[PDB]
Amino acid sequence: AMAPVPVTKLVCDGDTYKCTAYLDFGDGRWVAQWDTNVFHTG
Amino acid sequence: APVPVTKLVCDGDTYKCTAYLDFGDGRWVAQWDTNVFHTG
Amino acid sequence: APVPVTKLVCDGDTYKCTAYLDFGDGRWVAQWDTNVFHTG
Ligand SMILES: CC(=O)N[C@@H]1[C@@H](O)[C@H](O[C@@H]2O[C@H](CO)[C@@H](O[C@@H]3O[C@H](CO[C@H]4O[C@H](CO)[C@@H](O)[C@H](O)[C@@H]4O[C@@H]4O[C@H](CO)[C@@H](O)[C@H](O)[C@H]4NC(C)=O)[C@@H](O)[C@H](O)[C@@H]3O)[C@H](O)[C@H]2NC(C)=O)[C@@H](CO[C@@H]2O[C@@H](C)[C@@H](O)[C@@H](O)[C@@H]2O)O[C@H]1N=[N+]=[N-]
Ligand SMILES: CCCCCC(=O)CC(=O)O
Repeated sequence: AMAPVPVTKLVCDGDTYKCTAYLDFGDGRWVAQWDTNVFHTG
Repeated sequence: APVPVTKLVCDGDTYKCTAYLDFGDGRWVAQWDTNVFHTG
Repeated sequence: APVPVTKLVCDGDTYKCTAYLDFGDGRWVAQWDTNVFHTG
């Protein structure tokens, strides 16, 4: 299965509550993006 | 309980990300639904 | 606003992944629900 492609770089955003995974595919501008919780620990 | 992710992949046909875990035989994964799209 | 990840872990007891973020005092995380399982 060649469909799953590596993630080049993972970032997350506490304003939008999303993480964005840049993908090793095509022109470089495809991303995976999902909803996340974000909070300060301790 | 939390274990390191050794590798992360995402799939634009199934719309999932799969994280390979550093645990046991090396064949455990975490997997979640994701959006996938082209930016710009 | 998107910041880098310094460590990525997942947990098969709590069914979450956690990404420690490079921001502020260093204690901020992103955390989301995931499936976890052994393949094979
Ligand atoms: C002999 C031995 O030590 N064996 C080890 C195993 O015990 C261990 O497996 C984990 O074991 C614990 C019990 O000790 C399990 O915890 C229980 O889980 C049940 C079921 O949980 C599901 O359903 C409940 C209620 O409906 C939900 O709240 C849960 O989230 C979960 O449901 C899942 O939720 C996700 C996220 O939303 C969904 O994607 C998913 O589809 C959904 N699944 C289903 C079927 O609905 C719960 O009722 C009990 O109260 C209790 O919490 C735990 O489930 C089980 N984990 C797994 C992944 O099977 C394994 C794995 O070890 C763990 O994961 C590793 C990656 C690592 O992080 C390790 O540190 C963790 O402890 O290891 C065995 N030994 N080995 N190898
Ligand atoms: C922690 C590794 C367990 C590996 C699972 C096996 O199938 C046994 C081996 O070949 O060693």
